[PDB]
Amino acid sequence: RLVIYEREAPEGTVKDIKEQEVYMGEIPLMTDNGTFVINGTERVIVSQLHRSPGVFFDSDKGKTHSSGKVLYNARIIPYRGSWLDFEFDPKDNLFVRID
Amino acid sequence: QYRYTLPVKAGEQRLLGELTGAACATLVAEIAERHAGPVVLIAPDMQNALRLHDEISQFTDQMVMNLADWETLPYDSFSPHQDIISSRLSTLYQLPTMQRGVLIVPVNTLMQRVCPHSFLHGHALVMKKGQRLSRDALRTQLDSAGYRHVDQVMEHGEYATRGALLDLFPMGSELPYRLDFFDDEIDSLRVFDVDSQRTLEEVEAINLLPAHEFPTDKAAIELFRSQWRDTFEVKRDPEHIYQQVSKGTLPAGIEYWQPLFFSEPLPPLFSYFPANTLLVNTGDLETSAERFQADTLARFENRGVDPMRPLLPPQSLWLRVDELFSELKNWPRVQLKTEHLPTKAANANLGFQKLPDLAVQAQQKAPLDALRKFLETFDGPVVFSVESEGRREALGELLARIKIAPQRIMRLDEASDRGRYLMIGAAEHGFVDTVRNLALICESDLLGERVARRRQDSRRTINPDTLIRNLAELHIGQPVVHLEHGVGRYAGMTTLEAGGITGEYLMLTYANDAKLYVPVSSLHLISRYAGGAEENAPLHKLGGDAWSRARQKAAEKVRDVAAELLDIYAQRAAKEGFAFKHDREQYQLFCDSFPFETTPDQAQAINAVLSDMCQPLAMDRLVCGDVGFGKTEVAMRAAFLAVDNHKQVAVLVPTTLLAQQHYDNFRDRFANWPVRIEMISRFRSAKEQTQILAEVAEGKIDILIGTHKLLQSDVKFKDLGLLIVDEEHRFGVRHKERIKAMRANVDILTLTATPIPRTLNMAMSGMRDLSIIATPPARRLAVKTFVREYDSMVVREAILREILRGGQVYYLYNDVENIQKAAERLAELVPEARIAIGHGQMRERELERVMNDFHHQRFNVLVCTTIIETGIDIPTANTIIIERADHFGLAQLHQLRGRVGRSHHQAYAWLLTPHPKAMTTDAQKRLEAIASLEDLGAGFALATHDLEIRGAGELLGEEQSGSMETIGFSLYMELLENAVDALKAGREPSLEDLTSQQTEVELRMPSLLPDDFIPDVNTRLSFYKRIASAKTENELEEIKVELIDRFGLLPDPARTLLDIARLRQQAQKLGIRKLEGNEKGGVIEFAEKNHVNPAWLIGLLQKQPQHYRLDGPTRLKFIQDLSERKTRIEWVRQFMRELEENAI
DNA sequence: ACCGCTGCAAGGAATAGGATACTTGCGGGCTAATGGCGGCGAATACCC
Ligand SMILES: Nc1ncnc2c1ncn2[C@@H]1O[C@H](COP(=O)(O)OP(=O)(O)O)[C@@H](O)[C@H]1O
Repeated sequence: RLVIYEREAPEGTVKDIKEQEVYMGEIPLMTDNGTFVINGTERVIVSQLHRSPGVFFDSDKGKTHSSGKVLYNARIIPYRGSWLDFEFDPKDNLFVRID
Repeated sequence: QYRYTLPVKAGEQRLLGELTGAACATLVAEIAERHAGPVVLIAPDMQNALRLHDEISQFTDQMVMNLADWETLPYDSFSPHQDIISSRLSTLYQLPTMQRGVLIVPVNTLMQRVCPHSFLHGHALVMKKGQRLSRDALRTQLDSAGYRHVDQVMEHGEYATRGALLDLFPMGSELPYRLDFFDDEIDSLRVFDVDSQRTLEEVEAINLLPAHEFPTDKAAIELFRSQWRDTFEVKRDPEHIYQQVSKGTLPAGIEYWQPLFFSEPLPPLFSYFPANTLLVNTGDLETSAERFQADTLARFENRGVDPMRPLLPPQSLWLRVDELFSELKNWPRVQLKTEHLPTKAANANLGFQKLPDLAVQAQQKAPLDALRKFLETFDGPVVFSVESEGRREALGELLARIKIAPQRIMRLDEASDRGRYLMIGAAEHGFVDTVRNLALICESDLLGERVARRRQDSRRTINPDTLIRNLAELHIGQPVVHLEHGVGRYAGMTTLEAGGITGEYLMLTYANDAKLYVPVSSLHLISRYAGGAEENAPLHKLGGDAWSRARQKAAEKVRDVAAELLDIYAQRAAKEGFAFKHDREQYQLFCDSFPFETTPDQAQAINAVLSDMCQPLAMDRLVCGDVGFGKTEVAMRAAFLAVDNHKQVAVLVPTTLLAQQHYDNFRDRFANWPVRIEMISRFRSAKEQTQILAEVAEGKIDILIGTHKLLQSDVKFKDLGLLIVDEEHRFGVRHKERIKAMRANVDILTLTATPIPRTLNMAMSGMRDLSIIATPPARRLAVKTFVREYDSMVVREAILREILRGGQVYYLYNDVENIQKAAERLAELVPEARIAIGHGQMRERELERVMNDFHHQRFNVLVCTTIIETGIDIPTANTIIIERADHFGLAQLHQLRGRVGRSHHQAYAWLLTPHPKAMTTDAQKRLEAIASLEDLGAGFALATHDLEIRGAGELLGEEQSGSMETIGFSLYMELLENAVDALKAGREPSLEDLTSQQTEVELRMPSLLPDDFIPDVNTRLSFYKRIASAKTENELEEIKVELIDRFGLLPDPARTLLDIARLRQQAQKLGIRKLEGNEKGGVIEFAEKNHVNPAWLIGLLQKQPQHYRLDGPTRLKFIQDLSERKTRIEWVRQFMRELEENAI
């Protein structure tokens, strides 16, 4: 449904509005069992398990800089967008990196 | 007596008013002519300044200058182009003492501060012979500069002063100069030796201008570094400005780090004003200074970031506004403004009433009614103020229509009580000075309406009873007309949301059940049906978008090219070209007419032209080079050599405009020799065409210029000896060789800017000559060029950088359907630009209006298609913005880069790109090529980039660009020479005249011999020879059966060919000379001595007027639905069979 | 009274508009990576 604002009137008014059944895309249909028939072959999408978006605190357990020093770090992981990381210098700093 | 006294006081203001357009210029001309002292006009903006810069010289005679402003933006990243700086300081050198003269500076400059005068009066020297100055004065000025008295000067920092003669050895040059002061005046400028003390050169004015406005040496560098370490902080970076200048080299915007290069406070240029100077004002300062300062600050904290190149606060690089208005109380000041102040002292309003409505139009029967009714009732003198000389004649016959006589005067004071005069100048607007009843009328005071026309809106006048008078009791299912779209079936009222506004609407169903919901408010667009067919009403489809109608399926190859190209090439290589004759002194007297000196490469290009012209061979020379490098005078010297041998030079260009400049160039250069030079285009009338082209056969016109009109199969040169063709990369192949088809051994010279790949490759493969040119005579600019992504603020700052320079912008979009929308899209992006629209599809009068108003600076930015590619003047345009450089041919990319420039001003060129991975790979190769080469002389290698990315086209066909898997060049040469000796084997008539003697038998039907039937082009060629030379049906059939014998069956193109030849036999047998046919019918044109039965032809006409009409005496238009070409052939066959049965 | 001059009818003439067919270019549609370790140069910044 398309809205057209008439130019003569102030900001937000209706000249006219149209509507029609546009067609877009041919989405596959799952069968009654689980199968998506793609090209005469019979594919199945498997459920993916991935690391949940959110915020996690982690530490490489002293494998870096050899002092016995554990380096805590924080991740903010979006479902869609840019990542965000904080971490620790062995000299007891906080360091932010992006992407 | 004058009209008004002047401000002569420390800080008095003089208010002057009642001022309309262009009156202020002659007012300040009066000011300069009445004040013994300087006049500095402060301008509100560059544009008006530059406009006033040619205004004031129109009205008076004093020397008038701008101050060259830095061209850049505040805190920009660009050098101010040292040459401009060299102009800037130079004026600034003489600014402390300049007695008479007018200087126009803008508030952009006047708010800027300048050098502290220590550097200028120390580290620079301009000195002219007419400077009355003494000996010890210049001696102590050299002492104050710090120089040493050595009486045998050899070292920088030395000068001599013995008796009257003074010598100087500067910081700038390696040479000392002898001065020889006499009578408190300078009387020699003698460039004498470092040791031998004798003069090299006698000079009048010595120009030792510093290479910069700022000190540049070492002590300046550590002073600057001291200042930077005091102010900013230095970071370890090999691009940071501190380290960059510490290496001695310079970045672009370095001058905007001004004050660190002195360690003094900087003067506001008021220090450079003379003793009693008179400042005159225009518009106001009290507005423009504010928003300039606001822009200045806003830009400063816009770039008050970025430790890479930090900036000084603007308080050092500029005055503040209050600081200005304080220093503007230090000078006697004049304020001119465009209204009526009432009454006070130091104030006057002078009668400068704006002109009445004087305008022309073709709509009225007598166009000059306002002028013809104004002039007899204007009691005073009348002045006409034409800009151009030739445009003067555009007024000359124009007022001759109202029978009114212009006299050419020079001075505005030359007015009598009542007399009509023309003034050559640079005004833009007129007025009446009612003090003396004087009237000045500009040319632009005639054409006030730049207006379009409206259309449509038919049913809004249909207020009939079918409108239903907004009954609002309409039933569902009523077929209802809605005047923009058509008829639908009304299906009720419905509420819908619309973006925070709920509403009630009338749902209406069109075809393909597309709903349309008009508001209940605007119910008056909605009308009841009128046809009375409520249950038989149609339905419109909404939108009417029938683009789908661009699908597929067009055929080609209606006419072969390859055989004919091979034919003309063989004919050229068979005969011998003309050995021209050269006269030393006669050519030298023509060289004398050239008021310039040839660059050496240009000379040897000219020499290679003549030393190929005078040979038994045929000339075929590419004279490729960049635009503006002096190509035309090469053709001048070529044509003169050609024309004195009486050889009828023919000139070809691919547009009317280039022909128009060429007519001026040819006529003005050939101003002393008995040669008649003319042009032809569509702009010439037919009655002029019918004598020019006829006279070409007679031939007293020796030089003829034109568009494709020459190649219209009617132009008959009596002795063609020279073809010159300009702006090559057009013209296909057929138009290129269609002229050479007339004369096999004609000499061809082809000028170009960037040659097309085909003619580049054929030239580089030894078939045609090549002569490249470089090294332009004037030091032109390589207008910096960029290829960046599309960015709303990047284009904005580009537009701003151009407009606060003062010139104009070519902004090209190249899509006419949306250029109207793109206009406001740019316009609220830059609200202070002035935008007009121009493209090739307007009504062919508003376009010229737009371009002439552009030519008179009435607006700044022009949105356009590639109409500007035709190469117009107006060098004030200095910035190209190609919005979508994705889809544009690289040769005309170079051509559009040639459009800006044409000036000592540094032009700019931004090539907007889309996102790099979105575009075509070929577009990326094009843009990398154009980003690689930004110089002069780079046009040709850019054409080598045009080739080898597209493939140079087929050597024996059309399609100049393309890979195409062509004929190999070695095989090409073999086929060529085989055609050559087979041609000269027994003097075989050229195929082209077999075209001419053949009756016109065109039928819009594919008639040729296809390549699969005969691969060998010589064999197909000689078969063409044998069929068109065959004069009996017996021999036609023998050739046909021989073809069948040689290659199997006979395909349809061959069959159609052979029966058209059969038709040609009886066409030439009867006298049926011109036969055109098509789908719709066609024209049979007979001879004057024809074999037509006249009474029987009238019988045809009176039995079928629908299929026989004599439109002319022998022109028979027959109208037949010739859907099948076989039926077309048999129709014409049986028709001439009827005519030979009635032949007499 | 009768050419002399003017105002209008016409007729042709010229010119805009809107068709057609020809060239250059070139694209658009369309068929035909943020779950890893190690070496090494770069790039340091770092103390001398
Ligand atoms: N040898 C020369 N010395 C000085 N000026 C020249 C010389 N040759 C050309 N010019 C200048 O350059 C311009 C020549 O351009 P022209 O050959 O007419 O066409 P294009 O602009 O395509 O080169 C002229 O305006 C002329 O003033």
